Amino acid sequence: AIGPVADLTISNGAVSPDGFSRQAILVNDVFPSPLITGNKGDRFQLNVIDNMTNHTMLKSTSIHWHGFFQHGTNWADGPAFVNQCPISTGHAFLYDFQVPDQAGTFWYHSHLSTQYCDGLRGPIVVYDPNDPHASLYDVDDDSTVITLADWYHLAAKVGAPVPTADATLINGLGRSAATLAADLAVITVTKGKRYRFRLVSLSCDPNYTFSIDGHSLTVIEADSVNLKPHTVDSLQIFAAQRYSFVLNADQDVDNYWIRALPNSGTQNFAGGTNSAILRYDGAAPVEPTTSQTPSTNPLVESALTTLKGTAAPGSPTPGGVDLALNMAFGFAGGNFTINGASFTPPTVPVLLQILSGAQSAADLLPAGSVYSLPANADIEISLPATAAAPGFPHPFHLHGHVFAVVRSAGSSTYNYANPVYRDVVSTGAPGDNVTIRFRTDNPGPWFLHCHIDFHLEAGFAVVMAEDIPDVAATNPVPQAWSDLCPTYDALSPDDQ
Ligand SMILES: *[C@@H]1O[C@H](CO)[C@@H](O[C@@H]2O[C@H](CO)[C@@H](O)[C@H](O)[C@H]2NC(C)=O)[C@H](O)[C@H]1NC(C)=O
Ligand SMILES: *[C@@H]1O[C@H](CO)[C@@H](O[C@@H]2O[C@H](CO)[C@@H](O)[C@H](O)[C@H]2NC(C)=O)[C@H](O)[C@H]1NC(C)=O
Ligand SMILES: [Cu+2]
Ligand SMILES: [Cu+2]
Ligand SMILES: [Cu+2]
Ligand SMILES: [Cu+2]
Repeated sequence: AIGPVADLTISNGAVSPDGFSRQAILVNDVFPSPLITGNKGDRFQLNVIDNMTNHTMLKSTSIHWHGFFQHGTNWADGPAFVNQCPISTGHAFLYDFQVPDQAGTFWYHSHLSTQYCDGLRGPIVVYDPNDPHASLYDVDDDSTVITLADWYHLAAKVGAPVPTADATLINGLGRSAATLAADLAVITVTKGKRYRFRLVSLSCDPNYTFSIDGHSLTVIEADSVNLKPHTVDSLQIFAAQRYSFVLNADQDVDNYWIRALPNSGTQNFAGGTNSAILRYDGAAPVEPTTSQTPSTNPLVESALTTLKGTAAPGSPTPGGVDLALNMAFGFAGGNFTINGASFTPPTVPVLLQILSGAQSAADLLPAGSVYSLPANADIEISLPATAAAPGFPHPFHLHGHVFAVVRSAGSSTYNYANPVYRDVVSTGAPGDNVTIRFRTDNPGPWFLHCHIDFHLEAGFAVVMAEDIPDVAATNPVPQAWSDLCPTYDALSPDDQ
């Protein structure tokens, strides 16, 4: 409902999405943050005007447009101290980029520290006027976007380092243990119509097992990649993932519970927690009293495939690529490690280090955390789960790319012929060996990290410095970008 050219003014104020009042982050004076839309191929010009005054939730900011490749615009990707210095308070900064060849469901969020958990995070839809699945539904609009989010009554830097959520929010509304009469979100449908619901996880931490009483869900898109339609009666969505599903509203006129069970915190639906309302036109304005039936056809990621049936890059055998890397997870001194290194943000953003003459992974900071990738090549990365990295299952995200999930969590098999492609994948439980492949078609430094935001904060990330020799020529930067670091570095600490 705004975009693709729009101002996004960021400020602080009180919100009460679960009927408990707390300070948080507002975007264009609202919470939850507003939906942005455009069409396939559009240029997006989003002018981020930072007016925040609260240092505990951070006065500075930086925005990632999650799922967008940013080819030629690596300076606009978002991550603080990888692709830019943060925008300073009392300043604005224009993200100006295009989205060739992409359409689906995305989202934006702060990518500075754990700031998005304090409320800067909203959905984005990029519509396809020739969507291959358009004929499966009648309604696809602002009222078919469903967000899931975790909410905490203490701020990200006020509560525990890995806190437990006080409420799940669905479209920005939900109940906690103490606010059992708080307003629930309502999603309205008309009997006889078919809906493209675009489900996006804005979570900082928990994954949700999502279902709607009485209704099956036909999944047709995962993380902005078109799928062959695949009907399920429930699905598990990890932080930062998206699915589109068609719901055919062909049940009796009634209210039905929409359920989103987290894997930690309150794990039941007593008093309508973890829930929202699917309301048919004509039904009474009351809560559902429908019953959950056991899921006997849950989404299984290894059973999903792309609409085109695209092979994984490379040849069908392990190590069948130009470069194979394994990421060994661990945890010590309160920090996560990958291959023995913990990510600390460097003071010079990784992109600026490359523009300033850094040539190799060994040159780039932080030391031990940066991997050089060859240009125009195929890559395979395995991310084996281990109890040495507490808080599994960890959902890893690769910026600047979609990847083929050749091996999924909970599966023993490898699929090179027709695997799902996506951009956030659960790395599963000890014994799994989640393995992805992608092509280096996009020069620039790109983050690869756990999307549980509290774990990224604790160092659980690396940077893929893809095609270093071509980064500068491929990504010419605007002078407003070049002015971010001197403005930020001049702040005193209390103004950060
Ligand atoms: C800045 O934001 C923080 C975090 O939201 C606010 O922190 C609150 O601090 C009070 C007073 O100490 C506590 O009782 C609350 O529990 C805190 N809230 C949260 C959500 O953790 C702080 O009040 C904000 N500053 C201003 C001026 O509003
Ligand atoms: C996860 O899979 C990776 C990739 O197959 C395994 O690492 C390979 O292990 C074999 C057997 O030691 C070596 O020959 C290769 O050199 C390794 N490849 C890389 C790129 O390092 C890894 O051992 C698997 N981990 C688990 C727990 O199954
Ligand atoms: Cu993200
Ligand atoms: Cu991302
Ligand atoms: Cu994690
Ligand atoms: Cu990221």
